[PDB]
Amino acid sequence: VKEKEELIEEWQPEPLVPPVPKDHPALNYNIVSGPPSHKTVVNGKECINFASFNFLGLLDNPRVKAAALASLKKYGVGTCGPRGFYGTFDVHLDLEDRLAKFMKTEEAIIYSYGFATIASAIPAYSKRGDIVFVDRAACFAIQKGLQASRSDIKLFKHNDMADLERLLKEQEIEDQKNPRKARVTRRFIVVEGLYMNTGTICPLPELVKLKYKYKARIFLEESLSFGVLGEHGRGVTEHYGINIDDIDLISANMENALASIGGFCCGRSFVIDHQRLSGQGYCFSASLPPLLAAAAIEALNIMEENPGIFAVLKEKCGQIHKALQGISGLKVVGESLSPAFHLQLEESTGSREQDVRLLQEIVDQCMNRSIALTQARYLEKEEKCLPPPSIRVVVTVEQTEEELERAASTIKEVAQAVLL
Amino acid sequence: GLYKRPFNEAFEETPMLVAVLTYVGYGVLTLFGYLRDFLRYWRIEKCHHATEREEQKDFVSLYQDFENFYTRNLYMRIRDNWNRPICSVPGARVDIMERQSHDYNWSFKYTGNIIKGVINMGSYNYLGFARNTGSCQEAAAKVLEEYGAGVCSTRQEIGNLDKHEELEELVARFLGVEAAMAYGMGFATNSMNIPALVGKGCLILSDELNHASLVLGARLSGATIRIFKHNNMQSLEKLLKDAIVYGQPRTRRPWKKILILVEGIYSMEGSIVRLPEVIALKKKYKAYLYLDEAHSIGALGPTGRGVVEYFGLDPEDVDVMMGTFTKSFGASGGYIGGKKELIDYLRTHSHSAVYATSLSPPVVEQIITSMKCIMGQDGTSLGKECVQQLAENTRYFRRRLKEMGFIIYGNEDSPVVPLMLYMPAKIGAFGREMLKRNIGVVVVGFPATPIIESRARFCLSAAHTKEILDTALKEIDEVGDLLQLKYSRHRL
Amino acid sequence: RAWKQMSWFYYQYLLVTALYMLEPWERTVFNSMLVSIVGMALYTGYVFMPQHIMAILHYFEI
Amino acid sequence: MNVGTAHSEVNPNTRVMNSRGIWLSYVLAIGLLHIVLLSIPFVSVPVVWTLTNLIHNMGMYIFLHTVKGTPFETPDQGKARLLTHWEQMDYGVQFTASRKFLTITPIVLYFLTSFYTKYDQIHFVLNTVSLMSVLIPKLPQLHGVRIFGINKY
Repeated sequence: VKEKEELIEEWQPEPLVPPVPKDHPALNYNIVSGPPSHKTVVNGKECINFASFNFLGLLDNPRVKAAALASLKKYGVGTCGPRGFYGTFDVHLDLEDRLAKFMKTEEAIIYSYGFATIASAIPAYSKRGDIVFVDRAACFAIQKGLQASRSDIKLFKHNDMADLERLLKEQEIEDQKNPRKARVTRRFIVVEGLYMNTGTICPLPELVKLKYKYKARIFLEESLSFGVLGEHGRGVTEHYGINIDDIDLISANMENALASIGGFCCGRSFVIDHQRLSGQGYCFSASLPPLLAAAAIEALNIMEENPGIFAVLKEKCGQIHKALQGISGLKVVGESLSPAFHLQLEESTGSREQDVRLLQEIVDQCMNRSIALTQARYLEKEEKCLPPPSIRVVVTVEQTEEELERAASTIKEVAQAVLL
Repeated sequence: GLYKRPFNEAFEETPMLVAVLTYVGYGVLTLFGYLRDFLRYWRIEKCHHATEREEQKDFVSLYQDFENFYTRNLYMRIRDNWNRPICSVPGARVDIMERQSHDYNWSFKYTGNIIKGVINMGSYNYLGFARNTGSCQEAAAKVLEEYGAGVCSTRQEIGNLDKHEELEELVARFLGVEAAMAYGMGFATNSMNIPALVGKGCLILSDELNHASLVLGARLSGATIRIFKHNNMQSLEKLLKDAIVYGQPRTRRPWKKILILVEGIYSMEGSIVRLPEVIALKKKYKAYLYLDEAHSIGALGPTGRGVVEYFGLDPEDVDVMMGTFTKSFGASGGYIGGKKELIDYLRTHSHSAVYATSLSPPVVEQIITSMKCIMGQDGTSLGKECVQQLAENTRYFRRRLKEMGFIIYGNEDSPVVPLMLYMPAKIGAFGREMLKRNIGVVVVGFPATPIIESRARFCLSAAHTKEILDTALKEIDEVGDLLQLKYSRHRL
Repeated sequence: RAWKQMSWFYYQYLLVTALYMLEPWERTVFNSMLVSIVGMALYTGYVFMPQHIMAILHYFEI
Repeated sequence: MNVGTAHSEVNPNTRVMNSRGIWLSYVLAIGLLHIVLLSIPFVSVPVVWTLTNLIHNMGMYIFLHTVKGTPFETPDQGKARLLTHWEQMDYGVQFTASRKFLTITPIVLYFLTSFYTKYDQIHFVLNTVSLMSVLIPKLPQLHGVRIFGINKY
């Protein structure tokens, strides 16, 4: 008993949180003295917004605010319960119907948080023993979804189909070795329509052909491409013309384009109806507040009323991407079609901290010059494939042509001065 | 540790006859489910289920049929109790849209008629802050007109606002801790911040009745998880002793950390955690404490600071103080409070701080107004009246239900009243009969609970008046006479 | 009055045996099986077992 | 209802055998099966007991050792799609009051039926082969092993 006693006494626990160095740039938060919008004020400095994922400029639209106000007067702010227990409103069903009709699909399910959407959708279908072929440049939400599931994860090179065919063929060899296990193992391919980390689009037709050739289902993430790509802005499927029925599950969030909190998944009833009972973020959490749902519905109505805003956004992205080419020390990473792309250092020095510091100097000098920029933030020790540090450039239909040219110019002089 | 006031809780045992009848019912359901599956497989009876497309018929089947067994054979029969749509503010009285099914709950069609004035015992508004007309609604409307609805970026990026900082300092003052941080979802709070605090090589000790968010957060981090029995400090003490002594299983080394995840009030069980003894044990064995206060932050306490005020303890003893604004304050969200160093570490290393969109501005305005009303900064006496009314309603409802002969779980103070039904058919019968008499309740079944124990939970509120409670109690008495639901040996 | 009491007893039988949730044809299948078993039991008791229990019941009735 | 709403167990199945009144219900079920068998007129008492033992052992084998998985979707991401119910019980702890009771009761039924069958040879071989069929899997050595690849997948 006594030896147990001082065994208890001698043990000493590590502190709960490690001692944090104050040098962390993420420690200091930018404080916005008002709504984040065009002509915002950041850190007391008037600026033009180039960092907020507001592509269509629906955040400040009076119609959206009026609809939200009416719904707020009708219901209030809180739902006070899960969807199972008196938390379902008529606005939720209306929004789900509207999303299903907009995406030309049988059914849709809405979660109250963008991260939880995919982080709960992926574990619902992929269980232990299954095989998931996921791109290397997959966002953190997808990675946490794949970690919550216990399936075997196989990574392939970004937007590279030779590596995908190679992995699929090795899986077919292992299939030939043992058919009994092969009959009970499911194969999934998780990709993103417009990658956030790299700003590059994905090859859907090749993916569909590989699906039908190798009997592997397809899950698609359309966070960035939901409201920006296609003639009617229905995603990357409309961009390529691919039939939406080929893609099994399509997930997105309402925060970026629709400008309200939440997220959703769309598909056939066969796949969607499972998440109502097995999606953890859906079953064990309160529903979306009614005012946000009404704002999303009004944003959908505006997006359906006129489809030219997507073309305006496309031409602005083309102009700014063409203009930003030719910087001395900064290289543009992404595509012309992408609204949000990156600027990285052409010559990378050994230390990541000093690269981050250099990009921060560029960002600060731009902010003093009335251009509000940001820098992509990552969890270094958590990410499976950590991207290089970069300055994020985001394009919105509100920004006029002259403002885009001034932004490109100002970034040019600031970058040349800083790298010199 | 010792209790300044008595700690009363009762968990009556199931009568043996009721247990035998429960198993009879479940056996009948299992046999008829197997028969129905046999009929459907041979296409003798057409199945009302969606089927995969013809182009994918040669793919491996997406689902395993046996996993859906309880969904088709038992859940579908009584599916009409759950997912009831509403079309009104979830106050003391709610309006429920009516739906009818002609194929035995496989598909639902909404008739025009809507039920009005249903007594609401399923919503979570403890202090009655869910009003469509009030001061909070006006402030929220003003901030909605100014800031718009929702933000389009992340906190570490341009998405941080001044309203969020104001809310964080107000929360820090409210709880009594040095610092606090706010998140846009209560589930995401745990799921995204338990992994940051604890990693591989550390131990997590979980209760038997932890919420799904706490269990998911524990799973995502690589720590070892060991489960002690519900409110059994003998089990907690034994687990702490063995964990400190024997060390890691594969290579007997000291644990880096030991974290104890507990909750203030358990909603289904109705019980309140024995906080003084947990604090004593964590002080003796040098283990950290994570306290989820979703259900107790508004309901419990003389003024409403939570379980720590209810017991009269010191907030500085609790290492991490989680909480949710959905239940009591009437707006969606979540928070964690603690030391300034902890909060700064979370501000830098929280998953939702880096990747997830921050909270909507009108919601933070509603939270600010509600919390100021609770602590009385506005000067209006609404702060004390809501808490006092909640306590009075809780005591009256629990006492008068116990004196009718029902079996009830949990402490006398907790504002959640789980009545026990014990039989699978009585779940659906109770739900339908209570709805027929204009009372809305929540019922749970076998996969959720222990097999013998099936219950219906009542969530009391400060909005319920004496007349409403008396009406509900007379209706509950009539139903209990009809369904024979008074299994209490001590009282009749 | 007896009809209402018998209806209540049948209601309790449905609730206890979980027949309250089964479809009508399943109820009929279960009822037919039960009555068949009861009939076979009484007939087998009458053929082989002595009727002393029947005599006891008759004496109790008197 | 959803798994995990009112308890933190990933697999409720493992504890259904330790619940309250389950043993008495099992015994009453065996007794009811025996009485239903006695209800048949032409059948004789020794073959009644043989039928009781055979039907009990067949059903118990089907449920405990044949059907594998969980009837409800479980949030542990499929620990036990391959495991049978006997392997699932108590998370693989090899001895337990429930396991001891479940493995003891067939032997008691065998002794009773051997007494009432007048010790006949045909009935003895039938009852003993049935008892061996039930009792062989209960051995701790035969945990998660499929002979000739039957019911592995």
